Amino acid sequence: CKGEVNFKRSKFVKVPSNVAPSMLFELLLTEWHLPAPNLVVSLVGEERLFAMKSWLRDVLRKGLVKAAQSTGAWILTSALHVGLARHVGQAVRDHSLAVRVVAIGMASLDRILHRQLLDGTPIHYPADLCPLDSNLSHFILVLAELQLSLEKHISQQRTGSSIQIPVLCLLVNGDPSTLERMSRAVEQAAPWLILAGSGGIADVLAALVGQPHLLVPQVTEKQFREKFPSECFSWEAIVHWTELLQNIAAHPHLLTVYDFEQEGSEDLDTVILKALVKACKSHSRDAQDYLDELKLAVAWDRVDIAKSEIFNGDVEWKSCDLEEVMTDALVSNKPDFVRLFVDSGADMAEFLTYGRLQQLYHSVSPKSLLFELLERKH
Amino acid sequence: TFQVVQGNADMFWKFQRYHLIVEYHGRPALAPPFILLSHLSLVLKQVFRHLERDLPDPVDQKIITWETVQKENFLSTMEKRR
Ligand SMILES: [Ca+2]
Repeated sequence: CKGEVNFKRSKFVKVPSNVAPSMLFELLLTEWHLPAPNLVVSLVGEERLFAMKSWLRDVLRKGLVKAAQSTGAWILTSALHVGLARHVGQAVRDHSLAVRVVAIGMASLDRILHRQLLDGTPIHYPADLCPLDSNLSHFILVLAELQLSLEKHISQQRTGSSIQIPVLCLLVNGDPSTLERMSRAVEQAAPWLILAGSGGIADVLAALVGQPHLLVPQVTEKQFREKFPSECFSWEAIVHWTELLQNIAAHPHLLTVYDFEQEGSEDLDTVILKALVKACKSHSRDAQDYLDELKLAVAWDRVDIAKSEIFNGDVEWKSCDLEEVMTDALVSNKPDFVRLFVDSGADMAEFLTYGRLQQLYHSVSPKSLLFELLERKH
Repeated sequence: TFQVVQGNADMFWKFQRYHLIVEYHGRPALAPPFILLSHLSLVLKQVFRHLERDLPDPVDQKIITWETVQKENFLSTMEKRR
């Protein structure tokens, strides 16, 4: 049941739970004609109680999205709620006003206001239970099972020349319930990035990933008493969450906690790429599996990390498979990478044939002068 | 004086050029002896009845925002150099 709301027409699809994710992703791609994503990051925090500090806003939005505007990605931001969601949404629109970054809003149809009017073709939605935003341009209206299964589907489908799609999760000061949402997520093999100064459950998590005895019989009670003390908790409820934490902390490779206020020198893209490579290390050591992440590095122009982490000597590279990324580095004229690829084992002797050279010459930017010269001569 | 002119009077030359440009822009096509027709025609039209032109709200607003972004980039660059 696809429809559009002409507010600025925004599309929406009503989907019940346990629906085949493949059908959803394919309907998205075809009927909305959205570009293939080179990255997807899923938000996990929305608490309107605590405002966003400076050190958070500046980097998290400006420094991250200004860089991501070069390669584009998807943002699985929760809609129909009040929080940083509308901030990020309008931020993307203001950045585009000046490869694209888009936000997809998914939310349960019950918590929305004026849902009968939408269920019964732009359904007028002027709103003074919580009302819905009119900034986000797309809606997947129903839910945690859907988000988990859709992440499992995206992290698996191969859109490549056969390359994967990287997935990442960004936890920003969430409520205790999200614990469950994260628990099974560790089984789903998707790297988590936890902001240590966020100020929700991210705080207690950042604290309790490293301990002498990671088992938290009552120190978890101590932390939950320390942070957000307005909410009292039953010991019988705790005795379960502590086991949840004891299970989650049993996979250190996936999750990574990071602090931004102490030394913000490392921008967001650096830690994102670092966590992605750290997670992809544990899975396998094949040549092809590293390609997607590697491509992302080329888009960020981060030679030092690609040299330290990828080309450390673990993955044995051959001259056969570096051709695609080599052409991608040539066309984008990043020369610090071409030298690295040549030294890593690639050869210009067998790679460059007259067909490849014609393909390179076809790729001249249409605005440039050589383009017009060759076109006029032809 | 030359050296003074190498800087300041060279700037004046440009200043003089700008003044001349505006002066000739305001002149009509007819020559000194032919002005007797253009001035008369202009006076007749006035008795009977460029730089100044500006855009609309939408169009202009984009320009203003773009300039703002440029200024921000400039300041951030100055800070980085600092
Ligand atoms: Ca990969």
